Amino acid sequence: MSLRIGVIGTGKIGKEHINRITNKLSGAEIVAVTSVNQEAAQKVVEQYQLNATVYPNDDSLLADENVDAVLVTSWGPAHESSVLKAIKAQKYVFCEKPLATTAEGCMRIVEEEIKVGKRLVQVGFMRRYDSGYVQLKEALDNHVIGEPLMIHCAHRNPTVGDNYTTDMAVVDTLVHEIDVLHWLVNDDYESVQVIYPKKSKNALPHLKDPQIVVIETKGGIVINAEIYVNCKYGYDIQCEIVGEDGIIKLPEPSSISLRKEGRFSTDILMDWQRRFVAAYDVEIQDFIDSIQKKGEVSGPTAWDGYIAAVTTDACVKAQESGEKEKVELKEKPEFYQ
Amino acid sequence: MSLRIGVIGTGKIGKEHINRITNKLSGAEIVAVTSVNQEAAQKVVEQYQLNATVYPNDDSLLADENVDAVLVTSWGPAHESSVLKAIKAQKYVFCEKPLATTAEGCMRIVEEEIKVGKRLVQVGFMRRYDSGYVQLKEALDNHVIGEPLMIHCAHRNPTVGDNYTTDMAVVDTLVHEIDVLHWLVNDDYESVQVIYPKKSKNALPHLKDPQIVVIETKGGIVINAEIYVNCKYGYDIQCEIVGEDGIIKLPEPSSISLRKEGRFSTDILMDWQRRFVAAYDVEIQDFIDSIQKKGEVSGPTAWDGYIAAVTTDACVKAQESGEKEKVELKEKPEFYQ
Amino acid sequence: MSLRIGVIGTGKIGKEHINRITNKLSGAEIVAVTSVNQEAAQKVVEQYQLNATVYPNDDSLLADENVDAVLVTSWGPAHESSVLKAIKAQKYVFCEKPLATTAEGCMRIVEEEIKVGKRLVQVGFMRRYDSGYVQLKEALDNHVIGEPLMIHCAHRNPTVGDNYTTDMAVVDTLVHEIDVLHWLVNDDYESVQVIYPKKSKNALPHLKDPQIVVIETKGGIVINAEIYVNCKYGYDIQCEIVGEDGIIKLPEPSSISLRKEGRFSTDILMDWQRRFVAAYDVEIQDFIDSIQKKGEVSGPTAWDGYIAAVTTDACVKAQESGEKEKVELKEKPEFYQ
Amino acid sequence: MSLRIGVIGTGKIGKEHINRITNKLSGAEIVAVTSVNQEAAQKVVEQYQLNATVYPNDDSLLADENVDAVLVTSWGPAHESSVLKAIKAQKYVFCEKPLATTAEGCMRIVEEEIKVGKRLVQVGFMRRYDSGYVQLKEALDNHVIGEPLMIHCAHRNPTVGDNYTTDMAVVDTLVHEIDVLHWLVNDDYESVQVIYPKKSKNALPHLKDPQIVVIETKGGIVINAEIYVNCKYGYDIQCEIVGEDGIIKLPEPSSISLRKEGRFSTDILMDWQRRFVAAYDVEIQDFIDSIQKKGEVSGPTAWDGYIAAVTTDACVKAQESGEKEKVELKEKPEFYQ
Repeated sequence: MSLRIGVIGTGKIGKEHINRITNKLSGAEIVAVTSVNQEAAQKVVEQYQLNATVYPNDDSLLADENVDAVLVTSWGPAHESSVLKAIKAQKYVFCEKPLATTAEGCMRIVEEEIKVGKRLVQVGFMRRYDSGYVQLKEALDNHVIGEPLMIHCAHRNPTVGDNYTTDMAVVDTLVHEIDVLHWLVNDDYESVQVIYPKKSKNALPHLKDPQIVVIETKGGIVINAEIYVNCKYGYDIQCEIVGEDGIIKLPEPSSISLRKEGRFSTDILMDWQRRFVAAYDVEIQDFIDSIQKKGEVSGPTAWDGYIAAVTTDACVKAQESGEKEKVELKEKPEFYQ
Repeated sequence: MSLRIGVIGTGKIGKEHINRITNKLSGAEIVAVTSVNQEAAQKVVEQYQLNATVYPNDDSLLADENVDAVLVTSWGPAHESSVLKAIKAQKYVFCEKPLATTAEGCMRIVEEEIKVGKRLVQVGFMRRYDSGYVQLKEALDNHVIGEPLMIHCAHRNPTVGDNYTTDMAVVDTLVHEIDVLHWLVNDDYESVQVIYPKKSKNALPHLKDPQIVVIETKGGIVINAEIYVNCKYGYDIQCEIVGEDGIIKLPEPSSISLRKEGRFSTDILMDWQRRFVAAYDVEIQDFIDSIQKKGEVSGPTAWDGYIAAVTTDACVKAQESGEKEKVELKEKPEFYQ
Repeated sequence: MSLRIGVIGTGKIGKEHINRITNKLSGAEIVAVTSVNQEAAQKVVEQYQLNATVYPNDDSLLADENVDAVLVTSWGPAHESSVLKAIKAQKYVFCEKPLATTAEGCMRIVEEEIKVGKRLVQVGFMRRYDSGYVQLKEALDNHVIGEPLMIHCAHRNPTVGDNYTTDMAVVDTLVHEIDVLHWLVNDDYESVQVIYPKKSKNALPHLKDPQIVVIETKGGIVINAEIYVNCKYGYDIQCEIVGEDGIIKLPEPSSISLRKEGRFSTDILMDWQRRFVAAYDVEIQDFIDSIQKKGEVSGPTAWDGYIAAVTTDACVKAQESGEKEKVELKEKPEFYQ
Repeated sequence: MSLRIGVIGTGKIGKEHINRITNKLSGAEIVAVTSVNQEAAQKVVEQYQLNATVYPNDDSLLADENVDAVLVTSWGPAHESSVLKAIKAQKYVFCEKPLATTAEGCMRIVEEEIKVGKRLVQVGFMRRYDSGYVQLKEALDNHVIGEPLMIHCAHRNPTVGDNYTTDMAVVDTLVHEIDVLHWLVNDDYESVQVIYPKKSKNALPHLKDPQIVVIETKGGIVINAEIYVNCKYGYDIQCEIVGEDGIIKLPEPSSISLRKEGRFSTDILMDWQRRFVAAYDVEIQDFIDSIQKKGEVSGPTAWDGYIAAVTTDACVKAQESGEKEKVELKEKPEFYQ
């Protein structure tokens, strides 16, 4: 029968997930919601015609014996608390980024999870479920190119609003590269360095954009990540892995080609939300399927959330200092292997 | 609540659909099955853990007041009969190719449907739901290239078994091109001609392969379709539309690129079943969603099935005669516009 | 020492060749010119600072003991006469298209050449010297794709002037495809059929454009050639050869790529003169080098000119008749093998 | 009449140039040669059938009143001396890399040239004449992408012999990137940093390979250059320039495409000598044409040679130190603007 899901936080992202589970995916139902604004949570229940109980807070929601699993989609700084509560209630949890606002916060979650003795926590890094990244991973695991030596990647966005700050380039943007790369090559980060090219005319005065982030893994892989969030031409994710004997590269999103007015061309997406639409569906379906069939979650773990937190911290530190900063990671427990 | 679906025919294709609806898609449930082999239908119910009643035939299944819609996935020549029965029972029907074995059979269905006064019948031509074809259609509807003048397409397959005959190149293979093209350019076929290049070493002696089929629409669009089912290199669908002012082309299925041993390359699929995996999901979801929200089906119609039957007939006739054969189509009723 | 070259016809094409030999290529010098307009020939001698004698006609030029070889670049219908005279004077001749205005004219030249006992005549079909076509030829000769079965090609041009007529699509345009294809696959044409799609808005009322020409070779290769001289988007040569075990395709002319304003694109040439600029240089250098080192010419022969004349004739006949027309070719002499 | 050329150094590179001028290009003749091995110089004169005087040294060659210009193609450390002598003899000089073994050596040449008051010296950096780089330059000059902010490039080679050392990655290899990039974006280098990924299994123990070189220009452009001379898959030059509003990228060398055995592919060159074959021809023709028409040389200057020497020095220093090193360049004289 259905995985009974409770949703913590019914803003934009919560609603997207509620719609996804209710109208797109298989094997789950939203049976409980809670939001800080009780009125909005009730509106979401009518909007999506749910047979769902509205709770005033996450504690009461998690005490519902008929809730099997929860989605944490609230205000970012509020995530860690709900994730901890869900773990103590021994219920599966899918948490949108971030897992916690600090490495210490991530560690707290890690510790409680290791206690429980099974995987409850899945973090919403959806790139691992994208078909392009799955293909790169399969090629690497089959040794198509030999040992990875270097990674060249770019995260580009047409324009950002006035609220977007320099730190957000790593904390909100490069965080996705940070999660997916160590997964692809199975190696931990060791150091980071940030280099600023001349500033783009497309960037607001307070914002350092573009940026280059150079990351070295413990095994000696060197990653050059370009971040340019005011590139104007489109939203563009590029990733090239250079191995000893060959090179693999992420594909462009599928597009018909056009020959017109002296150009041969394909489309470039303009909206970041459209780049990984398929991956959001697959990641939640995997959450549901893995729980139903295996009794624990797969996909990005609480430890992956910890790695992201420590690495983003080091990047923001390197943004400020201009020197090479250490990424200091605890040893990966056997629990997460 | 759920669209309650009955499945007529529980062979490979039926089971794929039962799995799709039960484990992948949203808003429907299999509540009834029937197969010629009663024992196999019961096995399918256990296999997929369905809360479903097993019926000895389609009449009794269609008389189940709690069946809202049916899938017809039985032996091809058996389709027409079930489709007719479902229409008379005023229940929605998704029918796998073919709709009927003859144009006359398709017309019978058309006539009964026009009576009912609403769209009950959806035919399983899944290409219309493929994202590449959706993009081509959107470009055409927005007049990106002006009037379509010519279409160059290819349907290639690595190898076929000894059962595959010359007629099957049009009846089983080109039928997909036949459905999607008139849809893309909104024009009816008028004539066809078949040309045989020298025979491939990869083809069995009884089989004429490759083949070229030249189709002219009533508006004067000329289509050159290459069929080569023993091409050895892969399964490959290519489609290029040449308009007055530009040219649009279907993309390759997404693949990472590789630089290795003196070649820069991407993958070509080997299995025809994998080419349109996404489209099968989307087509059935559309069947469900369109019924639930609109009270009738969208997607390929009984008339589209009729167009396919008449056109394939003319192609097989041209295969035999070697001359240009007329495609004689009745006028498209307002019902299907 | 230098190949001493005389030029017959000092219009645009002659001047291009005179410049090429004088200022670009190695091992030849223009030592004689003749034109119908004596005044223009003298102007060309000053313009290019030649140490060259001006003759009133081709007879006197060919009687110059210090002329080793000639270029025939006069008015098309005037070519055959000069080519014949040069052969009788046993001097090497490079002839711009056409070799003669009729198949009979080509045969006259063929007969006289076979007498001489060595290759004097090279015809200006420059595609054979284009690096893309050289690569296709090398792949075929090395059996990369097995037996050629089908060829899909296109010859597209942005727009043509009011003087361009329906026959010119084959006589002036497809003539290049006609020469290069039988060379690539080493097979003779057997029949042709012309099909007219709906007429482009970009074409003048007197002109049938676009056109499709279907050609079958004696070995059973089927060629679908699209001609569209008012395609507006660019000048575009496309050629795809489908073999038993694989497919090879001519590359796009080299262009940097651009990501800008939501498109990823490369350039398409607009001018037909630029498509094969390199090939003109290579073809004349080969004329010079082959003579100097081998004492006879290589490259397209008088027989290749004959094949073109017979085939273009059959195409124009098929343009008019609408039926499949025979290409009736004499047996290729051992001389041209 | 012909540019009369003397060649200093008749080894492999000299002979290639002698062949090029004698048998490929227009408007020049080799009229003098000198080599350390007098016997080999005489052999080269017979080999290429030159009407050329053999001199025992460069002084006597440069004193030949009938030598207009010289090629310096001797042992690298011997270049500077001949270049200086040629300048004092006020004769045009094409010098193969390097112009001199030190920045000081380059400056000596610069000083003497500024005296003469006109451009005599052209340095053999052939990339500037490659059609791909010409296109990138044209796009930049026309502001297609706005201000350049970042450059991502790679110089890859299949394998190197045991003589190839770590310093040679910058001195023999990246020197080409070093010359072409400041030319493309019209900005001077300011600092460099070298980063070593884990060592490739394909590299000999004494060799650090691959390498990443990060270069910042004075205007704030950041260049990430990957050097990998044991990449095994091919010889590969990649160059992507990221501007404020768009991105331009160097094309792949032209290749037919192949669909075969489940892959769609194009060729990658294996030999570094073939990558820029066209550019060598064009660069020498430009040397000849520019002298004949303009009375001075164009193309890469003695100052460009100086920039290369200073930058390569800083790179080798950064290879050793592991820190960011300053590129200290004198002010570009008006003479070279």
